[PDB]
Amino acid sequence: GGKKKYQL
Amino acid sequence: GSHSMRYFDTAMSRPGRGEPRFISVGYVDDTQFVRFDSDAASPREEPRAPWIEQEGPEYWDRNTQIFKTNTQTDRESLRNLRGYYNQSEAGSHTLQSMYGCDVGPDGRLLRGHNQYAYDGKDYIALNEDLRSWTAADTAAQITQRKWEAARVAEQDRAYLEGTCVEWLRRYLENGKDTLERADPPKTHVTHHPISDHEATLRCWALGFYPAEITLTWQRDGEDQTQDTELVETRPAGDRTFQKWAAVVVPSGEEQRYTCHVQHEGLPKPLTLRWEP
Amino acid sequence: IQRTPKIQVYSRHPAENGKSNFLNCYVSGFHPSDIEVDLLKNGERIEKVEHSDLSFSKDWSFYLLYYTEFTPTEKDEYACRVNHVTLSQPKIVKWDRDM
Repeated sequence: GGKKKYQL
Repeated sequence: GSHSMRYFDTAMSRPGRGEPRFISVGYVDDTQFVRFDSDAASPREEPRAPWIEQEGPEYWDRNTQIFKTNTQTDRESLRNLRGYYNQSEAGSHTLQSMYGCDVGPDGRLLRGHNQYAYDGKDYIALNEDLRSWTAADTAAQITQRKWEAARVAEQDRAYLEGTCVEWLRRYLENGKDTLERADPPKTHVTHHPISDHEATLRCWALGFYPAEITLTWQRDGEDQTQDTELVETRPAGDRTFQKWAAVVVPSGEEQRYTCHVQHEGLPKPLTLRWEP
Repeated sequence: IQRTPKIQVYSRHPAENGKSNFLNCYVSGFHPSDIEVDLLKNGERIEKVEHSDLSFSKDWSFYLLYYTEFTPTEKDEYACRVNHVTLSQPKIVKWDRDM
């Protein structure tokens, strides 16, 4: 299951 | 420990040729099980291993959405990164990320991972505590300050300790016939005369899974690390791997050399020698 | 930074003249990801050439496996032609049955 990524 | 789940994301800008391409591939150990490519005619999360196909419609939908949203997030990240480095809008750049967990044989979290690299250089990483960050430079410190402020580590930690470990455990169960099976290497030693004076002894390991392996040559029981030529472990195309290690030996001295093979699919490590 | 591709041309199963097999060209250790690889049969590009989904190693360098079905013979010469930004002209590695 994928992870929600956050803006760098 | 014995298993790991990992996602390998690559976002690459291409000014003048559209929006940055984003691709994410998911792995359980050395078995790819999914891929998402923003360049696919219809980008969606797609099975790359038989055991994930059985997962329902809502699984694919949820992950497809996670990946489309990550495509956008990584596009905005590349914009921000260009600014952090005072780079022009003309160049091409790459933002990569690897995230996932490692679990022990009992399936308990050994450790979590969430790191990024910009243009091939490490940029920022979630520390093993799953609570703090290590930024590689002043641009990464900006990302760190933003992440600290938004309490991002807490989100990644919750994902790494919960969701990731749980999916990994489910995947391992659904694909136990292959994922839980280590295939030992088929080994042999070949001999190729170089001249009247020397010959190469190449020790082969074929058809093994997982990729992890150690091949070493010893002359008289002494490791020949500096004199051994080692090729990078390579994929055969059938899930298995191959690797060889070679040593140039004086003619007539081949028997003083032994090849040692360690692989998890082997109960006891092997020792082989050229057998004429 | 830029890293040049390491290239390995080999077959899936040990080569046996006349027996169907798979010609593989594995490129790895490179950066950035753009790369062009051609599997060649006697200098000519093979058309039915598939490849793995782009991924990378622990050190961030990319790797790709290009492959095609092929039936080795003693007369046919096979090779991999690779072009990447770190290379002036394409690099050609000939398949060595013992490599």
